[PDB]
Amino acid sequence: TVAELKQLVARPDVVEMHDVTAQDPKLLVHLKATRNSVPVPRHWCFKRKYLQGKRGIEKPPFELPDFIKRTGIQEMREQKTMKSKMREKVRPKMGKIDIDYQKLHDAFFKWQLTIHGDLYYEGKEFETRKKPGDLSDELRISLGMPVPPPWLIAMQRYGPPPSYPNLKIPGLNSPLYGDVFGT
Amino acid sequence: QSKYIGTGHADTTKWEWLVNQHRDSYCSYMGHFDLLNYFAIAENESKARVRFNLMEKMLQPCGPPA
Amino acid sequence: RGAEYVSAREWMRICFELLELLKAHKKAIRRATVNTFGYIAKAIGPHDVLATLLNNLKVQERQNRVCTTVAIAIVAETCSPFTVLPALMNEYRVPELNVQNGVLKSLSFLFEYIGEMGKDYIYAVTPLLEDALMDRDLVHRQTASAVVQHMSLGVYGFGCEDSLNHLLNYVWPNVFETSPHVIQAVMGALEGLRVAIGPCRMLQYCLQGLFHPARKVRDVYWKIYNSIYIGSQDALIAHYPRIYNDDKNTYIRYELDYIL
Amino acid sequence: DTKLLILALERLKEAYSVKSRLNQSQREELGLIEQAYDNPHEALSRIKRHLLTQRA
Amino acid sequence: AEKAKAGELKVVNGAAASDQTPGATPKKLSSWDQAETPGHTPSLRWDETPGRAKGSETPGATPGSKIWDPTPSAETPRTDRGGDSIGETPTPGASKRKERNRPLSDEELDAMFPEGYKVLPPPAGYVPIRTPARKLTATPTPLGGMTGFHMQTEMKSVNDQPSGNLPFLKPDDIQYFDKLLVDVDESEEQKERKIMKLLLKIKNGTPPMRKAALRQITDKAREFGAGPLFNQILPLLMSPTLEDQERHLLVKVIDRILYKLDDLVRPYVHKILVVIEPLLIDEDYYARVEGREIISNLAKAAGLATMISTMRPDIDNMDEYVRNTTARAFAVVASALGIPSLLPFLKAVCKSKKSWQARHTGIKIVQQIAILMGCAILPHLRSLVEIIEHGLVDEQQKVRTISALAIAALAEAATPYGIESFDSVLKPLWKGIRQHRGKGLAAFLKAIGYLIPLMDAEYANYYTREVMLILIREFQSPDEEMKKIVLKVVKQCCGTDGVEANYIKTEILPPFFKHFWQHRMALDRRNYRQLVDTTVELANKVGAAEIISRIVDDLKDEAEQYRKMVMETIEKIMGNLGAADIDHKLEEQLIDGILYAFQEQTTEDSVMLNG
Amino acid sequence: CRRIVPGQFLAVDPKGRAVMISAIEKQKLVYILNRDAAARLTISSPLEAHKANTLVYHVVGVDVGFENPMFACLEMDYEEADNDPTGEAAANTQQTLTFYELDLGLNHVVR
Amino acid sequence: IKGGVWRNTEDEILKAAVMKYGKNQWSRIASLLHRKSAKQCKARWYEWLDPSIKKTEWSREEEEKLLHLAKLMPTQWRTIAPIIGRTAAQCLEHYEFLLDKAA
Amino acid sequence: DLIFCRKQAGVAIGRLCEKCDGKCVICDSYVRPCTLVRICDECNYGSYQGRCVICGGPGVSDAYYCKECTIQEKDRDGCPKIVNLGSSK
RNA sequence: AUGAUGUCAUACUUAUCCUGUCCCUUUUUUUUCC
Ligand SMILES: [Zn+2]
Ligand SMILES: [Zn+2]
Ligand SMILES: [Zn+2]
Repeated sequence: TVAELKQLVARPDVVEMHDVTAQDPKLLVHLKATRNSVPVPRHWCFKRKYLQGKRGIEKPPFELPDFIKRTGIQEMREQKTMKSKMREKVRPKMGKIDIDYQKLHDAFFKWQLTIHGDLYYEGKEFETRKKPGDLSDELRISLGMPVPPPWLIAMQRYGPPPSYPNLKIPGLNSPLYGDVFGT
Repeated sequence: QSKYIGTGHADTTKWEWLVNQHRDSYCSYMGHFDLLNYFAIAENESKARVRFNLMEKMLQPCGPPA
Repeated sequence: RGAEYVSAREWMRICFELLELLKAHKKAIRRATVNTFGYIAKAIGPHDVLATLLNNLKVQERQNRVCTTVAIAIVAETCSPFTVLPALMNEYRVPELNVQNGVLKSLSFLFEYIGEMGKDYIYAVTPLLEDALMDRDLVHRQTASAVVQHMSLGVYGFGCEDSLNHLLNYVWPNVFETSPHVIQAVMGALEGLRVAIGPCRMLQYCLQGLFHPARKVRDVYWKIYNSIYIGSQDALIAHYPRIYNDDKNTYIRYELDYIL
Repeated sequence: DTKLLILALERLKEAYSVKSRLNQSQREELGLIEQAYDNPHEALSRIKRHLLTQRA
Repeated sequence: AEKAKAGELKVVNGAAASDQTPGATPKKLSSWDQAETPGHTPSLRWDETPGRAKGSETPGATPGSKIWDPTPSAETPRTDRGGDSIGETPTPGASKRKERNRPLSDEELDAMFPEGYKVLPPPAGYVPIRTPARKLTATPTPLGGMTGFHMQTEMKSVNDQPSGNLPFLKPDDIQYFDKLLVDVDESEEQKERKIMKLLLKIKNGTPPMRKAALRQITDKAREFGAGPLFNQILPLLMSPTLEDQERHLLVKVIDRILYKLDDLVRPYVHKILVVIEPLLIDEDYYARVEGREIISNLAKAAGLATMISTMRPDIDNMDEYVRNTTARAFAVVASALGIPSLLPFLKAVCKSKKSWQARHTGIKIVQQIAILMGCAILPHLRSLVEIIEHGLVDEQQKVRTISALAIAALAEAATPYGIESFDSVLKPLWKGIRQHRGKGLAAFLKAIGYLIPLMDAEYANYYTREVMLILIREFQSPDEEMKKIVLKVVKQCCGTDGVEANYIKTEILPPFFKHFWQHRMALDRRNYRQLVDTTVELANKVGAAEIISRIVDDLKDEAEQYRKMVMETIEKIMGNLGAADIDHKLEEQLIDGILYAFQEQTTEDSVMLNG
Repeated sequence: CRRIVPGQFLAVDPKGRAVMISAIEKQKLVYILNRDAAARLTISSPLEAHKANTLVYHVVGVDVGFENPMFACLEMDYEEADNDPTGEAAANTQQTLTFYELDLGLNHVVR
Repeated sequence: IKGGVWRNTEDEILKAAVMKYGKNQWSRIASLLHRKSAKQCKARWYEWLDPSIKKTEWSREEEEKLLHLAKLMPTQWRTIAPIIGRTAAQCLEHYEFLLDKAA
Repeated sequence: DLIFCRKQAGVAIGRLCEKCDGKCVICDSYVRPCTLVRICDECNYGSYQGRCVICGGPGVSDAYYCKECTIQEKDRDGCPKIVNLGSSK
């Protein structure tokens, strides 16, 4: 029974819907809760083959690490008629980049993620790491408060939110630095 | 893979997997002089008698199957 | 050998003529071609000629593009890649996809040839692999994974494992697919990651998948667990967790609990 | 039948016998006639099919 | 166990009841040499050999009497071959008493044509015309007749293969693919045969059609089953007009479908091999490696007992062709399932007392196993020898010849090891070396030849010195088989470290260059190569300047191939021994020879240049 | 240190002809030794004693003067124990002493 | 070798190309497509893709007119086709359809 | 159709022809030749003396393994002389 | 809101391919004469 099977585990929450159909649940219960091991990715039982292009069409093409940006190659790379291309062979010009071998002997020495407890899955990008108590900069600007966000003054009167019951927000039951006024 | 002992597959049982890791642990014990000596220290026996009891426990461990 | 007797202008013309020799139907032709291209890369120096490689239209498949990629590798060796990388990494920006996966290959062969020297550049390539390994289309995951492989063999033992773990995160979801090239790619990937990271972390990702109810997950995680199992079977001993003993069987190994 | 088809094909080949690089359409003609040598019965059946049908 | 002898009389009685087949009986008894080991496996194998029904009856009664005695101390298939040989004796006999045109019977008539056709009389009268037709083929041909045409003005139906595309049909292939031509469509099995014409897409069409078709039929294997496929294939692969490519492609589809189907093919195994065994003997090499591959996949795919019980009746078949190619078949299947599994079968065969042809076959099987397995024979070499040894003394000749030949192949794959395993074989062989005329002699020389490198330089001293005489005398035979054998022999005997130079220099070299160096040899291929090798080794012993010095003058000979031969010979020689031994004048003749020969080149080749 | 990989137990012939190496399970290999033309030691190609599911307690060289060498392998089979749910094969199973015979002429190792 | 079956991609690209460049430049349009020549592009336009071509069932009048004319000028399809306002291949197919369904 | 023979690895040195000369066998690569190839005389014998490990031509050189297959320890398995799934000749 | 069935179609992958290769198919009623 999926009911009583939940009494045999320190963290029975690990047991799930299809878990009761396992060939050896009396073990998998004890494995899945192993100390430092990580969960199985969730993209199965979703038939979508692990990705679609919905959220992936709004992403930037790429952005360089700051160590590579300060170098100055970015502006050097940027157009040509065909006969100019056969002229570019007959004419040819040398040294368009003309990089500083001192600079590219400098950056990656002189100048120059996630822990193990995380794993990526399909749709996850920003959300988990905007929460009750955590907001973005600009919307601070529209709000215009100098370094609580002021409707956590009314989270005093009307009470802690039904939606996020576990809530703590600064100064009330949560005894705050920078942006993040609640956890 | 098959002819390489310890090879697993989707139908692998608990009992077989754990008796595998047992036997492999025992081959490690036979292997490393020190850890063996640690065992001899803790429970007082000869190096010999230790290795002998292990070689007895090679086929059995966990006991009968299911 | 000599290479001084001829002025540079002649050389760069030789380059722009060499570029289309890569249509050869023969492999040895391309061989000598790429090696020469490296030699003249030494005769001149990197930036111009690697730019002339990045000019490539990518127009046909293999038969070949990826030979130009190999030229990017060997060129990156002939003078220090310690110079060259920013140009390439910038050239992943371009919206044209096949050349994006092209420069991914360039990183792959690149680390394959540089070996130890990747103890630094790992960091530089790490976020880009993040962008690539996060999938636009399968070839990204594949090629990027190959990069993770050769990087993973190359850097071994030098203490950079952390970022390789981070990249292993993004590697890990790709485990599931039926496409032969991406699955064998991922296999090579997780093998190199096995040796570099050490088995313990691997196994800590491979535990729960063994007994999972579904057949798929068991097929795969058991394939992986076998790959982890054959090599380094000696070192696995410590990392098998504690598993409680049932009625008919004693699943606790008490030897490890003997305390002086 | 093979006799006839052979003769006609040779005749067609005779116009191009000097064979400079010619052009595209001519290239199609040489390649197609050349095809007719390898698999004659195919060509004969296709021909009789035209003769029985196509009016345009 | 003497009641396994009298018990062999008992088993002979029972199995004989359930007549006269020696093989199955010795296969049964063949489990005795393991005694107390024998087990339920004997029920499995024999299950296929006799009826699987009686199989449980006989094996069960055998274990009872066996266990008790210890304490107290396909048939239709073979029935067809017997009738086949008996009709051969009837017809052959009649002529003494006195082909495909022999008159036929209505059951035989119903045998050829496939399903769904009717026999017609139109009249009884037109039938009487058909009966007088014979008499009137002479009579009415001698009578008035002619044809004419009138000028008058003049519908034309016909069928290619239309649907959408249907790549073209050769004018003959219609017979096979006619069912596709009719356009009746969309109304069970008839639709599976009808859709199975995707074969046609594999045979003829564009390369993409062949690819996609090939996959589509691969994934439908489990669906359609082996029966319909082979039923619709084997005629094509049997076609008299078959191409090279088309053949190879049908071979491919047979492979790819046989990677899947395993238990299914059991009824069709023979029905496959009959077409496939001709692939093993072929001029094309790639055809041969393919054939060996697909028979490997078939035998391993099917069961051992399936193969064995299948292939027996081809052993005694009248034609030797099927016997031979069948021997190579057993070679392939034995490479598949291993020597020890198949041993008792063979060891039973070579002792068969019925007729010699069988033993000839089985021995040939020993050989082709020797060639195929080669170096890997090593473990069972002893048992194999113990089998073959009994044929050397047999009254029939062939069996002796092919036997000793098989010893040769063994020893050649036995390169030096296992000398004592050949041990008991020797003493007869040497004796035979004295008394034989003709091909068998040469064969013995082949065997002994490959043996000598495996002996001890002391025993082989004597024995060798004995062989040298006959070896000398026999240079002169016109037989080219002879010359091949004695050639390679001279290599091994005289390339022995325990042989003295001067003796060769005197006795051998003059006849050697006399008879062996001639324009009969060089034009042939194998004789060319082997000659090159042997001469190279003689140089390796007696030294350089001798051989070269005698063959230089032939650089200037007219024909090419001969010049090519001596040229590559000089090449290898000066490659190994080094040019230091060469004197001055002979060196002038060298350089001039090499330039001169090089100045006339009919073909482009490396031999002259590398030379 | 492995389960199936040799190097564990080590034995050698009194005449030094062939050295036998063995693991704990499944793999027992033999290297044959002969001095070269200069009487300097040359090692042969390996051989294979492989026997499935067989534990090797100890391996000791055996003395046969100028013979086909012998080897004493202590063995036991657990395949009886794995297929016996009762646990009878845990008892009533005696370790098999087997002498392998190397054979130079046949150049393999037969039980 | 160039010849083959027409593809929706090639056919739509042919639509766009004809729209942009104009009717009289064929070599320019054949340049964009692969495995097709200029003649084939032109005849493919005027035979089928051309919007002025009428693709639909034949009315009774068109059948009367087609049959009458075909009995008037036997086997001449390129003369008749403009008179009835249909493509030569089309009115051919329809004629063999009228004799086919007529018996 | 084409797969390893995987017979026990002997002391015989590997032999590659013109074509295969530079390739590390398993990784298919030309990079970092380091260690040496060993195959059994069961795979290498006779007409196979100095034969290519692959195509069946005369060996002009000896195969060297990469460093990649070195650390992954694949060079220690059965003799990597490819056999076609017919015979080897 | 991506299941199944279709011989539509296009991209793409594998430093795969394109030059290697003929060598044991030699099978027959034994039959080379100072
Ligand atoms: Zn081998
Ligand atoms: Zn090769
Ligand atoms: Zn490698």
